[PDB]
Amino acid sequence: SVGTFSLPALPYAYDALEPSISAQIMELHHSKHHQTYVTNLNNALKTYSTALAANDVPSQIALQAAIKFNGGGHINHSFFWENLCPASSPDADPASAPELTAEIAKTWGSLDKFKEAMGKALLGIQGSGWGWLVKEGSGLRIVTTKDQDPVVGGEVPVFGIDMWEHAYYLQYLNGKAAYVDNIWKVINWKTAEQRFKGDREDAFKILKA
Amino acid sequence: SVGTFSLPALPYAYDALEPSISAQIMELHHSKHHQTYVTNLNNALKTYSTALAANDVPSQIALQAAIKFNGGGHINHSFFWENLCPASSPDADPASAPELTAEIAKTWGSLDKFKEAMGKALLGIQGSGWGWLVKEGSGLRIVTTKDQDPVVGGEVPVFGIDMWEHAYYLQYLNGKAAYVDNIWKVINWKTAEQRFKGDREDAFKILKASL
Amino acid sequence: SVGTFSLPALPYAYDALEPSISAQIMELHHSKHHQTYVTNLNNALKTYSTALAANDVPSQIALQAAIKFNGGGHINHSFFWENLCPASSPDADPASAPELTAEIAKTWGSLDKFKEAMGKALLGIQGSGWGWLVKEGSGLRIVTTKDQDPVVGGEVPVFGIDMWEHAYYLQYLNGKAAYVDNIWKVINWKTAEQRFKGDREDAFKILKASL
Amino acid sequence: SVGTFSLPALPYAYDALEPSISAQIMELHHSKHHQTYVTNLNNALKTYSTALAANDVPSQIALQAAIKFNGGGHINHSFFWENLCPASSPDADPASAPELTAEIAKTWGSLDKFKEAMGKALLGIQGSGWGWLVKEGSGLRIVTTKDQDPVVGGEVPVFGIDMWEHAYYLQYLNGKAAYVDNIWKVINWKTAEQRFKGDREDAFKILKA
Ligand SMILES: [Mn+2]
Ligand SMILES: [Mn+2]
Ligand SMILES: [Mn+2]
Ligand SMILES: [Mn+2]
Repeated sequence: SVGTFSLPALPYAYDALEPSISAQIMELHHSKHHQTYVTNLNNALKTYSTALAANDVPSQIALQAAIKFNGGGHINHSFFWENLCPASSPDADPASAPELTAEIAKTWGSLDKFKEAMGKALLGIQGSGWGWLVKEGSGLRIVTTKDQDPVVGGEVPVFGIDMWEHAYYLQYLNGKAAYVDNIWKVINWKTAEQRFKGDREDAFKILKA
Repeated sequence: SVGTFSLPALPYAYDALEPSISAQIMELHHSKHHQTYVTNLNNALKTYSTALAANDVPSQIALQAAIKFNGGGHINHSFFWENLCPASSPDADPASAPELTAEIAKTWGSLDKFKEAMGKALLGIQGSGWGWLVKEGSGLRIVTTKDQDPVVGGEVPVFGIDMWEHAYYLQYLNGKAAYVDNIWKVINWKTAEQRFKGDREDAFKILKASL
Repeated sequence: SVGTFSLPALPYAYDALEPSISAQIMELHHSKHHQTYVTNLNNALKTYSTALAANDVPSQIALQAAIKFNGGGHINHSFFWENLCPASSPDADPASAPELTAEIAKTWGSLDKFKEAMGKALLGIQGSGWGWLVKEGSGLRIVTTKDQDPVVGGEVPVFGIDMWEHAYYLQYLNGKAAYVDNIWKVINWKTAEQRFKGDREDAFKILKASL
Repeated sequence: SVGTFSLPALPYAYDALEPSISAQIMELHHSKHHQTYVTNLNNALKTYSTALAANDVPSQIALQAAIKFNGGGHINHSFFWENLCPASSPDADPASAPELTAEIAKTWGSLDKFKEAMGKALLGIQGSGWGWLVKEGSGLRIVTTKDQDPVVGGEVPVFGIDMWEHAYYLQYLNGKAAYVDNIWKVINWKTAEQRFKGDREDAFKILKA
């Protein structure tokens, strides 16, 4: 059936990411923002089914913005919750991703240099957007996307970090740098390791729900 | 069924727009460039029907560029043939559009002042694109689009001018100014007048000929 | 000398716009966000003076993003403080703009119909951006810009509304609709009336206070 | 002095690239299109000097489009002529670039696979633009730019291919695929080898003229 998406539950409690991410932000980010992206996606898919059947290409093009923005929001946030875990969990330990860290160290020199290069790209985003570590054929790359544009060009997304203001403003105010340093404590490196070992279809299996 | 578009024939012979536009360019623009947009549009639409049925959102988004580029190219060129006619034809006479030219004169002062602003936007396009005169809830307006992006935002397209290099290069070389000055001779004001009094759905009836 | 901008003070106290906009947001928006745009603008302008003197075209192009983002942020926010006033002030009364409201009513039918179209564009902005009412050679128009892109294309900006999340999130959370409905109470119609009768150079005199 | 650029002469004759590129196209591409980019660049730089002195930021932003478009056109075309040579020259032999081809073969598998991946990106450009082989920190990448956007983000440009319609239409008509296959005969691999061995400042030394 067309447009039958639903909001998946979190793999953890709303306060499980504290003190890195407050329980209020996790509640608003998931139950409000992410829910809205899922809802408007279903409506857009149902409206597109009408235009596609009638061969109304002007209406299909006019609907592309709503599908890209809302579909990407559901895609990016579905990835986001999976690659986040409480700091106490062993998944937050970079040692749980031995093959990923080896390629990371070969590319940027070390894990600390990659976190510096990753952090630099996140703080350099002008406006709303995301920062991603992706997998291209042979090596790795740091890429940024604006608003809710997803990584659907062929690359294998390893993990992403939301730099939208709704993700940190209630706790860090304008201090986005403090939000980046603290989010490294809640990065699920086990999820990042698995996605790095699978192909594109494997990473996009989180979309089942 | 989905993606069943075909190339519509021109309203005239390939040499009817000479000396403004050569017969070689008109044939290549129509039989080659426009045909490719029609063909690849059908392919993109058929692949999307699979993705929409399977609820494959990653595949649907990745196809948007192919649909917008090919669908817009088919739309813009389908408009293009309709709003062009030979200079000798009475449809190329601006007197065939009394309500449009009056509204133009109320907006820019006169038709020649409108031709000055329109030509400036066409020559100011950086790269591939189009120039259009549309009708909004405010009046008339000159808008430009990049590559093959169509005017599907709600405005009613009155007439457009293709500024792609494949539309003039074989005859005017890099002299796009000479291509703009001469294309004023073959502007179908009858089509522009008809579109100016109708709505979006009326103007977009030319797309049905492509089935 | 080049890059000598400073943050201009607000025309009121930080709590003068309550209850529409909280005092905490106004202080952060002004003393933190706007200050960063002013500071980083100066840095970008000083680096460009070196590149322009040395005729370093690669370095000049690479700096355009920093100049547009920081310069536009300083421009938009400088406009923002001027066209906002407390709801109790007589400047927030639409009767202080008889020529603007008459032109608005001729365009959208009434002021309330204009408020409906303006609010729709603000809530329809995907990501960070602004909404503006400008004055062209046609009349008035509602335009939106992304991130901190300013309205420097020729139009005369009448008034704008900041739709960045840092402008309302600490008080209205994700409820941007409530932020738009309440901001209508603090719109300085006196500033909008003054800008509506002047030209681009008159409206852009507020930037001189930043020296 | 501000805006004192001039059109550099070609390293070869107008018919030296035949039969790959006709003498008419080389004459129009260089003496007309490229000359226009240089001329409008100088004017834009002189107008910007006025705005920069008066601290007219709105005028500086409004001039960014003319500087990016015209400055990039002079930059891209200055690179283009240098990495082009007659087919008979030994510089058109890929064996004149042993270190570049070794990295090419390590990335895409072989030279023929890179030419296929490069050719695919060139024909996939929607509208006017360029295709480039660039050098990023450790490895190589195929990137495309629209219109006259230059590669000024930090990467080291190795060589580029113009996919603008003014570069091939007078000879290959709409057959851009035939234009891509034939341009491989006139690729100056010696120029590509040197740029790959130097840094960013070395590649942008061609701008001296
Ligand atoms: Mn988010
Ligand atoms: Mn065309
Ligand atoms: Mn703001
Ligand atoms: Mn070129």
